[PDB]
Amino acid sequence: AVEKTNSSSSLAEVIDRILDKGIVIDAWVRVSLVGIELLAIEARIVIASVETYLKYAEAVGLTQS
Amino acid sequence: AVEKTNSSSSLAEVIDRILDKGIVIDAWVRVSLVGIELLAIEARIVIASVETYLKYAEAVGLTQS
Amino acid sequence: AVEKTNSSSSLAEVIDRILDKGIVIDAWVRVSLVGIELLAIEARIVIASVETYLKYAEAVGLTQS
Amino acid sequence: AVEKTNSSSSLAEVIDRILDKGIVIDAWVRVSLVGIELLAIEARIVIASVETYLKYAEAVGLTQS
Repeated sequence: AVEKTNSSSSLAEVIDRILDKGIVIDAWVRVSLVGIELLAIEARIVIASVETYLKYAEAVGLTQS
Repeated sequence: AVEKTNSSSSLAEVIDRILDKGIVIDAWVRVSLVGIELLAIEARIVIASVETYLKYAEAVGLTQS
Repeated sequence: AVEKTNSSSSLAEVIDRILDKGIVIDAWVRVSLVGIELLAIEARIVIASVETYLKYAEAVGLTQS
Repeated sequence: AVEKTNSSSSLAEVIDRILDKGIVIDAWVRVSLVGIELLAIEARIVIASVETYLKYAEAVGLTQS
């Protein structure tokens, strides 16, 4: 272990710091007419650590609770 | 760890400071006639930390509460 | 950390100071005839911190209250 | 922090001093005939700090009061 004057390193630390903080993007569009809706699209993309997905699933009920 | 005269660094800190404070943009348009509406569009885009999305979902009821 | 004679910095601080104070623009037009209206358009665009959107939603009733 | 002989600075302070004092422009036209009106247009544009919009909304009743 030798200290470095620069914070540059390999991609392993970049991947770790990307995964630990978690990434999720939600996109949805709703179209309605005269009060009623005729279509509704909704989706999301998730890339995060495995620990938070258990918590997501138990929030939505997949995990035992 | 060596102190630097300039605050410039890699993109990891930029990504972290972007994600922690949270980003959300809401766009919607409503058109009405003689009192009644014939169409209404509404949507939003969210890019933030995973911690605040649990709070959003429990505010809207997805998370267990 | 080295003091600078000029306040110029990167775009991160500009983005932070833009987002913290909040931005919202409201545009609406109403057309009426002989007392009654035949059309009414209203919309707004919001770009602000995530903290104030919970307060907006609870003011309009989306957040639990 | 170094004192300057001139008050010139970046655009951040200009934006802050523009937003804090608040901007609102109201435009409306009313046309009437033999006592009764046949049309009336009214609109306004607002660009100000988020704090005063809560006060506007509670004045018009949107905010809880």
